[PDB]
Amino acid sequence: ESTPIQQLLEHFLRQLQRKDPHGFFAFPVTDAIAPGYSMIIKHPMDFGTMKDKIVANEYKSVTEFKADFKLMCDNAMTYNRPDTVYYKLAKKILHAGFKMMSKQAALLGNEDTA
Ligand SMILES: COc1cc(-c2cn(C)c(=O)c3cc(C(=N)NC4CCS(=O)(=O)CC4)sc23)ccc1OCC(=O)NCCCCCCOc1cccc2c1C(=O)N([C@H]1CCC(=O)NC1=O)C2=O
Repeated sequence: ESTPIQQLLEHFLRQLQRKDPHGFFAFPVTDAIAPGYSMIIKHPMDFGTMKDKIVANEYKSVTEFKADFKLMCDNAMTYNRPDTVYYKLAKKILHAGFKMMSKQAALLGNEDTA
């Protein structure tokens, strides 16, 4: 009883979460472990929240899903300093994670891999 967009975003979410083996983006960030986050980050986002929107069919497109992934990465680079594991990890997986999802859609339009 699954949905085509569900199965595709479960695949994408799996691929990206492998680039965070310690789960720094697995759960919503709380002020207990990040003082002031509630006040500096107006729209928080995490891998766990994206999974719930997948399960609840709240994504109508791949673009909506990519916006939540970028916002989660952008939040981590706003609230944290550049010399932090959170900034470095969020910078690497944001980029590596966009190309990864772009090269999989791109091979369907290329004459050699279609
Ligand atoms: C690392 O802290 C966290 C960080 C973040 C986070 C995020 N982002 C994005 C951020 O952007 C961000 C920014 C942050 C911040 N404050 N930065 C400052 C830095 C300096 S500045 O830049 O100047 C100012 C700003 S924090 C943060 C968020 C949350 C975090 O979490 C907190 C925490 O500690 N939970 C506790 C949960 C348990 C932890 C250990 C997990 O353990 C488990 C869990 C489940 C199951 C098992 C285990 C386990 O051990 N086992 C063993 C048992 C034995 C066995 O038989 N087998 C096993 O496997 C299990 O079964």
